[PDB]
Amino acid sequence: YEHVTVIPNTVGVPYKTLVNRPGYSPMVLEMELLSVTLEPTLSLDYITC
Amino acid sequence: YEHVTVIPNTVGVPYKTLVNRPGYSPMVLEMELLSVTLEPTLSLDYITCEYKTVIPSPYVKCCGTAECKDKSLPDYSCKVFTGVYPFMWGGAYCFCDTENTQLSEAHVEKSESCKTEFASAYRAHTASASAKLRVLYQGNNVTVSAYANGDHAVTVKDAKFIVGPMSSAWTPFDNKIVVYKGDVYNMDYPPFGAGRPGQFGDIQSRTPESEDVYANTQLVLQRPSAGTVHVPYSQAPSGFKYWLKERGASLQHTAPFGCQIATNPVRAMNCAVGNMPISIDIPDAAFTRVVDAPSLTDMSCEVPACTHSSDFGGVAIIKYAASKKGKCAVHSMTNAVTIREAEIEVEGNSQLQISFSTALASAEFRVQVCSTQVHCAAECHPPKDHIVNYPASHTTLGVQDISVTAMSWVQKITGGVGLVVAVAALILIVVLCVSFSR
Repeated sequence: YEHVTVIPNTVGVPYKTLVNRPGYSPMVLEMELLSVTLEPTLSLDYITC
Repeated sequence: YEHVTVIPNTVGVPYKTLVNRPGYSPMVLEMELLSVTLEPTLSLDYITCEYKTVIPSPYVKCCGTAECKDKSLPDYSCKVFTGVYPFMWGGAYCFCDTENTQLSEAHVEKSESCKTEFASAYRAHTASASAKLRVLYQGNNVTVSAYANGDHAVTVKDAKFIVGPMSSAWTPFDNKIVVYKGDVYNMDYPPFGAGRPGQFGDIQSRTPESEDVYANTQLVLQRPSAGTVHVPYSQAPSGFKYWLKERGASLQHTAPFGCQIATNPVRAMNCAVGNMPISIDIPDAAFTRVVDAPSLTDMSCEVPACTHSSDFGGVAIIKYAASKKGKCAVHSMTNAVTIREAEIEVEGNSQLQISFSTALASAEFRVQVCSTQVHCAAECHPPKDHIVNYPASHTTLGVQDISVTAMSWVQKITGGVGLVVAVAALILIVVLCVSFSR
C-alpha cells in the first residue's frame, strides 16, 4: 500500500506521518534523515606544490 | 412453495434473490449462471473439398482420325487434335509424319482426402437454449443443469427448478453457415449444382460418402506441344484450396455479445444478451416461522470505508441485539447497492460486518436483517486504476436520477433563483391587483 509525504531537509530530526488505508486501522510512520550528502563533479585544472 | 424471478443473462456474475413467504422468516438465495448454450438444428446442404482432375493416357491413332465419344462424368471434356507427331524415347510413335490424331479426354472427381479434409455447409434454422446454474441453498453450493426452454423442471436438494424461456431469440449464426474444424462462418454459399469456378463450392456433393458430384471448374483441353505425348489443359484452381487461404476470421473471434463458439455439436456459449426467467418450487422444510426465528432490535450501522471498485470495495458494520442464538438472512432494498454476504450468525448483543459494491458516490441503502431494517449511508472514493479483468458486481448508475450528497448545491442555486422568480411574480401580482382596483 503506497503512501507519499515530504519532510524538511534537516538531519537528525525525526518527522511523523499517518498511514491512512481506507477500511483498515491506521498506523504511524516516523522517519529521520541520518545524513544527506552532496558530491560535486570535479574536473582537475592543475596540481601545485 | 414456488418463487419466480428474473436475472441478467451474464455468465459468471452472482445474483441475490429474496424469498419473502408471508408469516415465515425471509430467505435469500444466491444464484449464478455457470454457462448458457445455444445449439442450432442443422440440416446439411452439401460438402465442399478439393477435386482431382483425372486424365487417362491419351489415345493416339496412327494414320487416321480418332472418334470423339461422349459420356456423362462430373465435368467431362474431350477433344481430337490433328496433325500430331509424337516421339517416345526410341523414335516416332506413328508410321508417318502426317495424318495422325490424338484423342485427349478428362474429367473431375472428389480427392480421396474429401472424407477427412472438407468444409461442410449447413442451413441452421432454430436453436435450443441450455443452461448450467449454481445456487447457494441452505449453505451448500449446489449445481443444476437444464434446458432453458421454460418447460422441463429439474430437482436437486429436494428443490425443483424450472428455467427460461429465454427472453431474446438472438443468436450469432445466420440461416446459412459453414464449418471447417473448430471454426464456423456466416456466409451465403452458392446453391447445390450452381457453384462458380475458382470460388467456394466449385465442387459439391451431398455427403462425404456420396457417389454423386457436381463440379464446374471450366476445364479446357489444349493442343499438345508438337512432339510430346502429354495432355495440357487450363482449369480454375480449387475454390476450396483458395478459401482455406482467404477464410478471414471465424465467428469465435468476431461475434458480438462476447460469444464463444465450438463444434460437434455446434454451440454458441455464454452470450451476454437479454435476461433469464428462473422459478424454484422450494420444499416446506427450509421455512422457519417468523415467531421461531431470531429477531433483532436496536440495531444501527457504520460504513468505515467505501470505493466504486466493482468487486465489493465497500465495507459496513451493524451493531445489534437479538432474542436468541441462530442463523439470520440479509438483503439490500436498494438495487443500486449489492451486498456480498447472504446469511450470518446472530446472538445476544454484538455487531456483524458485511461487504457491498456500488457505482454511487454517496451510498445510501436499507439493509434488511431477518424481518427488520437498518438505514445505512456514507461517502465513497473513486478507485485509482482505470481498468480491471472482471465485470462489475452491481448494476449501472441511475445517471440522471441519483447523485452525490452535495447535490445540495443544486437545491441552493435552484432554491435561490426559484425564490427570486416567485418574489418577482408576487410583487407583479400586487401592482396588477392595485391597477385593477382603480
